[PDB]
Amino acid sequence: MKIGSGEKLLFIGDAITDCGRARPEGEGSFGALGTGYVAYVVGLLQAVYPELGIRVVNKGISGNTVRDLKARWEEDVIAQKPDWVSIMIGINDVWRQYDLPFMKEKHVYLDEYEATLRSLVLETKPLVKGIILMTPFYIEGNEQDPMRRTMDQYGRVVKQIAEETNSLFVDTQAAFNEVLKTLYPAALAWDRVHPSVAGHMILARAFLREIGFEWVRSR
Amino acid sequence: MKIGSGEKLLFIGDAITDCGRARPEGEGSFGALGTGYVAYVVGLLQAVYPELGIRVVNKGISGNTVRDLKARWEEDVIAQKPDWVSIMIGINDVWRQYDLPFMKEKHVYLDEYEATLRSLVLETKPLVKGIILMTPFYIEGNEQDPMRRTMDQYGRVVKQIAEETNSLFVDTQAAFNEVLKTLYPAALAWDRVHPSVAGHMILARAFLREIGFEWVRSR
Amino acid sequence: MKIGSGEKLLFIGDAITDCGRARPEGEGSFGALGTGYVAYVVGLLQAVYPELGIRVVNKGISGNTVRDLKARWEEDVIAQKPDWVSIMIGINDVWRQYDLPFMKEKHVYLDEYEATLRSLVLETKPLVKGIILMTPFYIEGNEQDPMRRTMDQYGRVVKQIAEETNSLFVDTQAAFNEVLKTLYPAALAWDRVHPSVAGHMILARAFLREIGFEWVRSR
Amino acid sequence: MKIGSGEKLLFIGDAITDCGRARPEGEGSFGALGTGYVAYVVGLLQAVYPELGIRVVNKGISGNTVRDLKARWEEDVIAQKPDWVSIMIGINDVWRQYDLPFMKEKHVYLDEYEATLRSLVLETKPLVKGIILMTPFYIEGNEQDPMRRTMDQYGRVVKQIAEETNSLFVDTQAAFNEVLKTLYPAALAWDRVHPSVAGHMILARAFLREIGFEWVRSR
Amino acid sequence: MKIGSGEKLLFIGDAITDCGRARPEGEGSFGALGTGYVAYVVGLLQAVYPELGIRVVNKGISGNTVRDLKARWEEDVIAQKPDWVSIMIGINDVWRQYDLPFMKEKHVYLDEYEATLRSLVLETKPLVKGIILMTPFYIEGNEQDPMRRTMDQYGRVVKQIAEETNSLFVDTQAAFNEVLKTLYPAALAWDRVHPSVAGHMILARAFLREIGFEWVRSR
Amino acid sequence: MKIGSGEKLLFIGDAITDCGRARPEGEGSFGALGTGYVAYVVGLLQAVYPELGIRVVNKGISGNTVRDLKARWEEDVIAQKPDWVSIMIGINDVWRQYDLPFMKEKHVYLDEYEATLRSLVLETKPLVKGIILMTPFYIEGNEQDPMRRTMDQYGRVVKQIAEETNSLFVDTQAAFNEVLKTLYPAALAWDRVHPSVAGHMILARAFLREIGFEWVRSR
Amino acid sequence: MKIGSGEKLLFIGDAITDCGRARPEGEGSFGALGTGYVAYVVGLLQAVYPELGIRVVNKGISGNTVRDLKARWEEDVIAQKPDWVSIMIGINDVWRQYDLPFMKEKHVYLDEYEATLRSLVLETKPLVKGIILMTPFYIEGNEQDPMRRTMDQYGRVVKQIAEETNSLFVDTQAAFNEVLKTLYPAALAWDRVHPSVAGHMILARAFLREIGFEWVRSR
Amino acid sequence: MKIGSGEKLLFIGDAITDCGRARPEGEGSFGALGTGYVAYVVGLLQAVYPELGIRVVNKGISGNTVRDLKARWEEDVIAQKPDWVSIMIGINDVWRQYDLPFMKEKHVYLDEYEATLRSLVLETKPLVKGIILMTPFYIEGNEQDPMRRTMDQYGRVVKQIAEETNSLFVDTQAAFNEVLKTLYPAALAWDRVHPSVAGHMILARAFLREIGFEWVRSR
Repeated sequence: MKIGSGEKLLFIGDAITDCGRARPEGEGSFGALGTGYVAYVVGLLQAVYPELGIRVVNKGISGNTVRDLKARWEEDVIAQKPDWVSIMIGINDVWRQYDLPFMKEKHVYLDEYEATLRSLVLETKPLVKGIILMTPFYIEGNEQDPMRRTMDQYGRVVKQIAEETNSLFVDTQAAFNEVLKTLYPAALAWDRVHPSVAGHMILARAFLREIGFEWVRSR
Repeated sequence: MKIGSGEKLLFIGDAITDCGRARPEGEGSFGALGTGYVAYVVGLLQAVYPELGIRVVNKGISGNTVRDLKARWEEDVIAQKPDWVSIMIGINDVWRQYDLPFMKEKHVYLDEYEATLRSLVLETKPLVKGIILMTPFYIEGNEQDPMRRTMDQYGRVVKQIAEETNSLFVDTQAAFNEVLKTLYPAALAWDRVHPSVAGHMILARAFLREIGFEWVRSR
Repeated sequence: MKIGSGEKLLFIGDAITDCGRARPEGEGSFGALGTGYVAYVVGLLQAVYPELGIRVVNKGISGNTVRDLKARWEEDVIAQKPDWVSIMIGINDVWRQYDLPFMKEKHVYLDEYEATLRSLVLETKPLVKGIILMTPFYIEGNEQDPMRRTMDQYGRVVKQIAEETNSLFVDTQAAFNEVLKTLYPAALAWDRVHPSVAGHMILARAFLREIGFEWVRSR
Repeated sequence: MKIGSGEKLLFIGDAITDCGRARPEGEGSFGALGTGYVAYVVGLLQAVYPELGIRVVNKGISGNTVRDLKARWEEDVIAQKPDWVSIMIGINDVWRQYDLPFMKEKHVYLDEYEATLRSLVLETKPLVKGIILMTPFYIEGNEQDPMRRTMDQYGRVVKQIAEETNSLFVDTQAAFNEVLKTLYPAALAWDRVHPSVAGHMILARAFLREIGFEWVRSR
Repeated sequence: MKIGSGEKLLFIGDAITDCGRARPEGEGSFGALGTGYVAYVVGLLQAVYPELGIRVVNKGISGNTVRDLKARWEEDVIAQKPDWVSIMIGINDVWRQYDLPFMKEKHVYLDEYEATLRSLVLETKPLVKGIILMTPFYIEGNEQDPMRRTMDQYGRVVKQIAEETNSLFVDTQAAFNEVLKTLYPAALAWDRVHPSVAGHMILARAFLREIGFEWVRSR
Repeated sequence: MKIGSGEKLLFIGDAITDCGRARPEGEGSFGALGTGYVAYVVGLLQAVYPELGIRVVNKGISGNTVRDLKARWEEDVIAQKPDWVSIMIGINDVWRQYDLPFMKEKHVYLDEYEATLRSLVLETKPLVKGIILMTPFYIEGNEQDPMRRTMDQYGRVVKQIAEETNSLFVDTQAAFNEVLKTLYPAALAWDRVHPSVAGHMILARAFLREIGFEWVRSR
Repeated sequence: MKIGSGEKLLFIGDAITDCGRARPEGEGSFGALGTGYVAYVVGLLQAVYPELGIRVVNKGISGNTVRDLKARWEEDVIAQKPDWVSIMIGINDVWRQYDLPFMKEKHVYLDEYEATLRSLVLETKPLVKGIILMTPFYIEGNEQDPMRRTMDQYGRVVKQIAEETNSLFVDTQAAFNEVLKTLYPAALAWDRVHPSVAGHMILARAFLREIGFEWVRSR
Repeated sequence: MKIGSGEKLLFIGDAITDCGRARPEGEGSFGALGTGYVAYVVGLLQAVYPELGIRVVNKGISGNTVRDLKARWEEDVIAQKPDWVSIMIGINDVWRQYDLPFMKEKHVYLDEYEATLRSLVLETKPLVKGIILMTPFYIEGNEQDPMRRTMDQYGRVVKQIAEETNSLFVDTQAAFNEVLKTLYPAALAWDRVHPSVAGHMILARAFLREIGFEWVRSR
């Protein structure tokens, strides 16, 4: 398991990460982590590795783009002195291009996205033990749907940043795509973004698998 | 203007027609019509044809399939003694097939849909001046998206029923398709079903055009 | 159509413009525009000219007079860098004279009204592409009702300001007067000011007509 | 003071009488009388005639026409065994004709109104010490405003019924008319019906004057 | 009538004056005056002297003693530039001595009361047209009840201040005492302080009588 | 300790006994007993006699007179099969006479009170181990205050009934009288009826003393 | 995977199973399953076996003992025609004995518990494909804590019933015991019963393991 | 009785002391003291020693540790100029070690606890008349439960501080332990910390006994 005892794991992102977490602190065992994948990861780690003694902080904020992450990075990431930082950002960067196509200042285009995410990862890498970069996703099985096509591009940028910088990488899109071989998007998320428990389990499992979680530990 | 002075026009359907209308009666100038296309239709008819004294009733109920309309048809339609009945149904009949693909009792397949809608029209036709059949719609430009493809099947049946019964006919899908040459669905409805004011306006306008509304009357 | 692609159209006024819009921003497609004529205009433009790509901002504030407009003009109009500004102000300027006749400091009399509205239009004209001046209105068909008589005077001032300055002009009063040939005021607005959907449609149509909107575009 | 010691005085009418009174019973010192003219009458009678021990019941119900009063008359009036009954009805009977001019089943025209009110008086007269008939009113100074003109028609019938049946009589319209020589209606009621404290005071005072209240007793 | 046209009458006091008035402004015809004697006075003046054109402001604050009045006097009285100031203070000054007998810093004893009320009246007298001093009261008919005995003492101080300074004077206690010849306190106020509508009418009438109000104006 | 192990002790009365208890059942450790003297009694019995396993039920209902207790006696008392019944009633029977002196149907005069309370005791006596009769009370030190004077009349009857029936007896008025040598009523209850925690403690203690509670047991 | 395609899996129990599920039906993807282990099970089954089309129903009801399950068994279980039934009951049967040790009618002792649970299994066995019996649990590591000791007694009976009836079997207490080697109970449940997300995950995982879930399928 | 007339007694602590007290002041007879042991102490003192005239202030704050006490000590204790200070702190200092074992900065370990509590007592002792030190507690009868074992250690430190400094001392733990010979913890507190009325009575009695309260004063 990549995460070790006594370490502090900090998740950051948009609504998908927030899921109603306690503001500002985002920390503790009885609801402060919100009700989605971040809480499920913490739950599963505690259920299967109770002894690892990890602290987990949820700094997700509904509505955020990577520009919003940059503006709060000092106080919400650096100042928390985490050991591990998990980032999942891009959904809003992209979605605003499609749901508010004429409010361009709300858009974070690929240049701004790459440059900003790159800069946050580079600044954070030497200060922590590790970084996990999760791709954004869109719950949509047609690669040529325009927003899915853009989201896949943004995930390609996350993947190069995680390779230019050496971070762990979780392709959340590939995790949905597998389920989408069976289910129409609406079965998981009417709006193709905010999913049911099942979607948050897909995310939580995609994360855990990347960090070497075992469902039943061997022995 | 197909609708004559003093006549009663009754809308029925699902949430798109409902839009928070007052239950049970669904009738009045100050909010009982709900906040969507029905209200818009009435508003425009009053703004442009105030002298017509048209009474409008909204019997939409969110969640309904055509099976649900049949169950309340005597009480909600027949007993109201309308002069004109406008039906818009099918969205849920189809949506359940894709969001709850394993709760089949929620689904109304196209055979049942068609016979049931025909039964509503055939019962009602001799009691009214006219019937307006509005197709269901899905705000999705790709004809091959599985739910759009199914929706079009149901809209084709509506069109056939209208032709066969000599009802008026509004192709709501065609109205959306035009706008979807420019806008990505999310700019109109995150969930591809429940739309912005703009979407309700697309509907209202499509209805008004079919009943011979003039934006600036020659009369 | 007077408004062109990529332009930003900013509406300002009192409750009739506000209609519950989102504060402070007043901008976006899913409710931030409020529930009255401003949202209806945006809806109709999107339904019939989806490609025009216009941004619309609602800066209406319930209770305002033109004195209140002046106090927030810098931040709420100039600083938004709009291309088009639509103003509809005067109802409260006048109504306070009649509903609180002894609280004179609440009144904005014709001198203050002309001088202030004039100054806002003159300052704004060189900074934008265009200005739309809408008259205030009172839903009352008797010209000699004292408040209607005063409101018509205030509309005459708006009309000269729009001619001294060259702005588009919408006579909202004349739009109501036509409907009031049929309907008693209470059918549209118990209080002769805050109307039903139908009244907001009268306003929205009066606006659209002035800016050259076509219900069905020719071709 | 027409009302004698130990007697029960029952008010009935629409919202003007109701004013949020406690349902069903409408009786008590600490709020059950509602917050308008009925409460004011009781307050003044207690402040100036505390020894009279007058019991007061408020059976107003907002929305009612005289057709609605007849429907509840046995239960709300007759069964209460009052000594004095005060009726104020007609505002809605008339208002619906102007705000919902095409929902005719809401309207009570003057013929029906008159016979129905006569029926209430004639049934009740032999069971009580007295009846007070208060005219309806419309807070509007122009006699030729269509709704004021209709209202006056109904008030004239009330006055005739009072004369014919030997009931006491309060002309509420005449009380407002006096004040309307100074105030524009809006200063008393935006909607010309539901008034400020001042309007409720105009009513209370008009009632009290008719039952022989003295502001400073010679007794 | 002591109050004249165009004058501004400002009431100040504790809960008995506040009665839920709008904060901070305390001014206007549709609820800002609260629901007790101050609103009733304004209502009766408007009903019987609509032409006097008086402005009325309610600056009452629940919980206040005269020490609290002094701390806000500049902003809430002087800065409002009233023509007439009505003060009714003392209830809490006294009640705290009895309901929280051991929290002495909450008490305003007779020395502090006389000195402070005196100083406010002396400072205000040359800046306004007139001052009305209303005694505090306790709804309790036994002169030897300790709190009633203290309250009567505090009223004696108000009466000398109104004579040392020449102000109008309203003995609210004597107005209650008359009613208390018939009614037990609980019929007017369970807690002997916060009364029913009837109590607020006793107060409103005691005020009006002092300022020369006529119920029916002669002529 | 008169109450034995495993026994059921049932309290009945008005609001003083009720204090927000859970309806209908009024039984449990975590809030169903309400927040006054009953809860305090149970708390102390558990703190000092935990081994007794006493079940306590609270059947107080705010507003009740002894006429109301008789109406629910079979269901609320007899059917519960208690071992001990504690009654406290009379406050309202008397209070209505003074706060609603002209709604006589709310009043229970002393003759009716006495016979009705005797009937409750006489029916219940053979079914239980014991009965505790608590006097009503009025927090008012002057014996000649009309309501205190009446209350004492009713308490004297309670005491006589207890003597005659061999019931236990708690003089709540005597307990208050002692405290009222120091405190003015308002320091315990603004309304002279519903008291602070201290007043509920005065009651609880008076009850406990009568059933032989020891604050520090010799056992 | 013991559960087959198209099958219906029904959970029953107390609050641990309930977790705010939708009443009465307890069925759907978007919240009706509640927010605990049942929801987690469904989420994981959908994330990993989306093609199975398993229908899940949640019939938990907070507060229930096995006596309560028997009372609703025909309606909540039998009439639902499930393929698999999972039962988790006993926590309350035991807890009442310790939190309300003197309200015995709340307690279900082990003899009654065992026969009643056997009756549920024996009735249901011939109607379903399978039964899963989950033990009750108490989050408390000391086997000699009186409530843990009782709980283990009931879990031993569950295990015996499962053996005897050939049901599947989940020892929830053993799953907690493992985690309790590291965590003090409070880190999972202040009250030792209702757990954090982590505790619900411990349960979900224990259930999934017993039905042959694979975290990463070889299929 | 150790507390004397006219003295101010200030209680400080965590939720057990707070119990919903009014913030910031925490002072007065009608609810500001919260609903637990502090209010019960004040009630019993008033019931049995009404003449002592003591003022009581509740400065408890839910969640506090002794580190939190130190941070607010100046404003909430010293600045209130109390005569007597009662402290009960330690529950959270300890509980966080067990319920959030990995959030170490939330823990107040024995060194910090002793040093801080010591310093607050030493600084406060010369400024007041007396100090009461109450041990923290855990409602758990097994001395070897790890949290109970730690809590007893923290109580030993309180006891030495009260002996190093000469303060009164209340062993709240010993008071619970006596009841816990009969009752399982859950009968008093599901979570072993926040108890029922009975638990607050155990605390209130343990306090009162230490300050020499007599249930029935001799004489």
